[PDB]
Amino acid sequence: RVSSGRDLNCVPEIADTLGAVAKQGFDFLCMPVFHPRFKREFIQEPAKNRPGPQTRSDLLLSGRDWNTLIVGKLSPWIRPDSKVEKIRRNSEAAMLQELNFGAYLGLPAFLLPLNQEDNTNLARVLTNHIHTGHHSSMFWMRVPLVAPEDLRDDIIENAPTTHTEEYSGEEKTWMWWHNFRTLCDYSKRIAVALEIGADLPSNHVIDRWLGEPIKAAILPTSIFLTNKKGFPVLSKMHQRLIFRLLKLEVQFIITGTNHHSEKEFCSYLQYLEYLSQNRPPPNAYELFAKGYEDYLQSPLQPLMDNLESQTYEVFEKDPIKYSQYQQAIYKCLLDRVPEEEKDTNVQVLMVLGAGRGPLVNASLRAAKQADRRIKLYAVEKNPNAVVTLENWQFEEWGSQVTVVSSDMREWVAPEKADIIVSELLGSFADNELSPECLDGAQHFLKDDGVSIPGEYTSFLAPISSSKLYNEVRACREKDRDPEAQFEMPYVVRLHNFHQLSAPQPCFTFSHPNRDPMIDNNRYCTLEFPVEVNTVLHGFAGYFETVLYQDITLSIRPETHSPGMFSWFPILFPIKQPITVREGQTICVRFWRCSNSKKVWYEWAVTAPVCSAIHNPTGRSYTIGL
Amino acid sequence: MERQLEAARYRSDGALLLGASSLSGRCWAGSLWLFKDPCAAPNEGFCSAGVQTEAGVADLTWVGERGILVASDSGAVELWELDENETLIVSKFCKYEHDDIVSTVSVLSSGTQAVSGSKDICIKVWDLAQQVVLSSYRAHAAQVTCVAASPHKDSVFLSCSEDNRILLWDTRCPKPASQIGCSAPGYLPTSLAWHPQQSEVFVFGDENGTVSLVDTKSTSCVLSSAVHSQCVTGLVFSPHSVPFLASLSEDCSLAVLDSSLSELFRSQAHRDFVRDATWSPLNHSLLTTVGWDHQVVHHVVP
Ligand SMILES: C[C@H]1CC[C@H](c2ccccc2)N(C(=O)C(=O)Nc2cncc(C(N)=O)c2)C1
Ligand SMILES: CSC[C@H]1O[C@@H](n2cnc3c(N)ncnc32)[C@H](O)[C@@H]1O
Ligand SMILES: [Cl-]
Ligand SMILES: [Cl-]
Repeated sequence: RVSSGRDLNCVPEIADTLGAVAKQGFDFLCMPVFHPRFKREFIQEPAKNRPGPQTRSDLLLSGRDWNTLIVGKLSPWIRPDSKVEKIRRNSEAAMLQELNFGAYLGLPAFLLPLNQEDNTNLARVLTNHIHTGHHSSMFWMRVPLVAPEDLRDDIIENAPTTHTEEYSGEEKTWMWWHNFRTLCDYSKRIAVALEIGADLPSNHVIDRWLGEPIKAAILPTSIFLTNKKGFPVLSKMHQRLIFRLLKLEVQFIITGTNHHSEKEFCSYLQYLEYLSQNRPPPNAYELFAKGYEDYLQSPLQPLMDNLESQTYEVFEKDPIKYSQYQQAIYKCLLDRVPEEEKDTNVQVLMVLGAGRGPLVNASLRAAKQADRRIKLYAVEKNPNAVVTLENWQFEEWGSQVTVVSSDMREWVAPEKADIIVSELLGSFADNELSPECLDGAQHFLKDDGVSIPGEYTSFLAPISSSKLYNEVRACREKDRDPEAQFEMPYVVRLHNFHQLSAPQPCFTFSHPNRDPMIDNNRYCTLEFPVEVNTVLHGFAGYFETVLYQDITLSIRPETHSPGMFSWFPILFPIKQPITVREGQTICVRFWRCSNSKKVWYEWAVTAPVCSAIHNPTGRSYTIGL
Repeated sequence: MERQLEAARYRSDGALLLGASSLSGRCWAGSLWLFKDPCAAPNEGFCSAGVQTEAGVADLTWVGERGILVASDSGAVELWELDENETLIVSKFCKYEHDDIVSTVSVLSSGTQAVSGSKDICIKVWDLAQQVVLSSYRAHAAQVTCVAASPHKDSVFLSCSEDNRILLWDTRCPKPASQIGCSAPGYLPTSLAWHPQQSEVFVFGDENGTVSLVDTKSTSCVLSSAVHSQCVTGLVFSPHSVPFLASLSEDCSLAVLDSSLSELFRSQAHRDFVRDATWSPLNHSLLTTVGWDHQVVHHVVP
C-alpha cells in the first residue's frame, strides 16, 4: 500500500500538527522551516538587525522525527530570479539560510518550486549549496503537469485563453524541469515532485515525464470528484495516471484544505489505498523482477568466465524455456526419423554448453515423448558445472549421456551429430558469442544436421530515461577512462523509460551457416521514426530466436514469450543525451566487431545530430573468445 | 500579545482594531485586539477586548461596527462578531475554502459581501450573511498579492498578483476580470488603494518602491514616483476633503504624499517592516501605523 504524506503551509504547533497527520494515516509531513509570511532582510538597516529567534527550535522534535517525518519547504517569498536586484540578493541569502537549516536538521528532502520559465539563479544557488560537502538531503522540485497560466479560467475579457493546438507550448512545464535539471548537471539529489491539476493535459504532455526521476506526485484536494455517498474520488483518467505513478512507487503528497467537510482526511488517503489494492496484481515476470527494476548489471560472459552455481540455478528455474526446448527437439525427432524406423534409428544428439544439464533432461523428456532412440553427449567447458553433470550421469542418466568436458571449438568428436542443441544466447542474442561457438562446432554436424536454435535475431529501440542515464553516469571508476561507463552495455530490467520508436532487427545469424565466406562481423544502419518531443539516452536491445520451425523464444516486448524470466533487456547508453523534436528521425549505426581474441560492439547516432562512435577498437568493452 | 503586528484599522467612533501574528517561536498563531484608548496600545493590560485565533493573520478589515473579517494562514476566512458590551470577540464563522494562506480581504461597498485573495491563486466572493462562497474565480497565474473592493460599487473591485496582472473586476460582465496598467510589464504590483472621491482612478505600489496613479477610464499611467527603496506593502488614503496618500514599505518607513505624489512627511520611527496604517476619524491630522517591531506609533501630519 501507499507511502503518502501531507503538504501544509500552516503549522501553529509542530507537536500537535504532526500528531494530527500521523493519526489521519500519513507517513510524513511537508511544512515550512521558517514561517512562510516572515520575510527577512539581509543587507539594508534596520530590518537587517531584526531580533531573533528567526524560527522554532530544533529541540521541538527528535533527530529521529526530523530525519524520517519532516520534508522542508522553501518559503514562497524567496524569489532568486526576481527582476529586482535587491529581491534577488536578499532571496539568495534567504535560500541558503532555509536550505542550510534543512541540512542542520538532517531532513530527508526539501521542496523547491519551478513555476516560471527562468529559474537560472535558483539553480545556481541550489547547485552552490549542493557542492558544500556531501550530505544525503534530497531536493524535490515542485513542477506542475500544467503551468497555472495555461490552467486559468477564461474570464479576462481582453486577455483570452488561446483555443488553438499548442503541442510544444503544452509541454513547457517539462522544459522548465529540463533546463533546471541540466543547469544542476544532472545531480542525483534533484528529483521531481509532479503537481497534478484539475484538468489533465494531452497524453504527449504526461508522456514527457517518463524516464524522469519522479520521487513525488502532489494531489490538491481540489481535483477530487464527489460520489453519491460523499467520499472524494478521482476521474477515470486521473485513475490511469495514479496506476502509472504507483508502478514508479512515487510517494503521494496531499496538499490543500478538506473540500469534503463531512469525511475525515483519512478519506482522501483511503481512496489512494483502495486504488493500489485494486490494480492488476503482479504476473510471473513482474513478481520475479520486482527487485531488479533499473538495476544495471554487467553482461555475463559464460565463454570467457565460468558461471557460478547459483547463476546456472536461475537459468534452470524457467519452465517455459525448457517446455519450448523439449517441444523443439520433439518436433525435430519426428521430422528426421520416420515412424517405421523408430527402433532401428537412434539419433546422435549433442548439447553444446550443457551447464548442469537442464537441456540434457529436456533432450530425454523430448525423446520418450516422441518415441524415438537418442544418444546424448553433454559438451561443457565449465569444469565446476561438469562436476554436476558427471554426478547426474553416474547417479541417473547412465551410459546414454557421454559427458564431454571441453570447448566445443576444440573437441574432436567420435561421431557427427543429427542435432546440436545450444543455449548460448544473451539479451542481445549474439553478445555471448553463440555465433563463434557454434561455428567451431559445425565440422562435427552431419551434412543434413539441424541446430536448435537455427536462427536468432537482435532488436534495438531508442529510449529516453534521464534516470538510467544518471545510473550509468554514476558508474565512473578510478584507474580507467572517465566516460568508459557509457561505452559498454548493461543487462537491466528497463522501467521508468520511454520507448521512442518500435524495435527493428539489428543482427541475424543462422546455424548451420553453410556459407563458404563465414564472416560474423556486421554493419547495420537503423532509422527510427519518433512522433514525440523527448531526449535520447541510449538504445534498449532485445532478441528473438527460432529453436525449430514455429517454436521460438522472444524478449522483444511485442512478441515476448509469455512468463519467461531468463533474460532481461540490454542497454547501449550514449555519452551526451540527444534532443529529438517530434517528426524527426533517430538514425543509429551498430557494428559487431572481432579479432582472433575479442568480439565487441561499436555504435553511433548519425541523426538528428551525430554522436561520438562508442567503444571504438573495444577500448571500453570487449567479449572474450 | 504576539510580536508581529499585521493590521491596524480605526472604527467610525475612534476605537483601534489590531491584528497580530506569531512569525517566529514555538507557536505560529495570531490574535485580534480592540483599544478604545488608541494611545494605550500596544499594551495588553490596557485593552478593551482581545482574542486568540487558531493561526496567524495575513490581512484584516472591519465589517461595519461589530464585525471583523480575517485572512487566516489556515486557508480559512474568519468572521469575528464583537460582544453586545464589546468586552469579548466571538467567532461568528471560520470557513476552510482556500487551499493555501488567505493573504488579503476587502469588504464590498454594501457590507453583506466581501472578496478574499489567497496564495492558491483563486479570488472568491463571500456572502457574510449566508456564510458561503458565491463565486470562485481563478483569474491569475500566481499567488494573489492584494484585493481591494470599489468604495461605492459591490460588483467592482481591483486585484493584483505575482503574475504581474492588475485586474479590474465587474461581476456584471460574463468575463468579469479585465487587465489594465502601464504600457510595458513594469515590476510586480504589491498594494492597491482606490481614490475616495473619484471612483474612476486608483493607485498601486510595486515591489521596487514606486507608487503609481492610474485612470481606469483612460487606462494610462498618468503619474508615478520613487517613494520607497523597497517593496510598497500598503497604501491608505486620508479621510481629508482633498486626501493625502500614506505609503507603507519593507524599508521600515512611512511617507505621506499629496495628489501629484510629492513627499510631504516621512517617519523612520519604525525599525522593522511597516505593515498597516489608519487615519484618526476624530483628528484628520493623526495617523496610526503598526510594524513588526511591535510599535504602535501615532504621527502628526502637517
Ligand atoms: C535474469 C537476470 C539474472 C540472470 C542474468 C544475469 C545475472 C547477473 C548479471 C547479468 C545477468 N540475467 C540475464 O538477463 C542473462 O544474462 N541471462 C542469460 C544469459 N545467458 C544465457 C541465459 C540462459 N540460457 O538462461 C540467460 C538477468
Ligand atoms: C547455460 S549458459 C551457457 C553455457 O555454455 C557453456 N559454453 C560457452 N561456450 C562454450 C564452449 N565454447 N564450449 C563448451 N561450452 C561452452 C558455458 O560454460 C555455459 O555453461
Ligand atoms: Cl536538506
Ligand atoms: Cl520524455
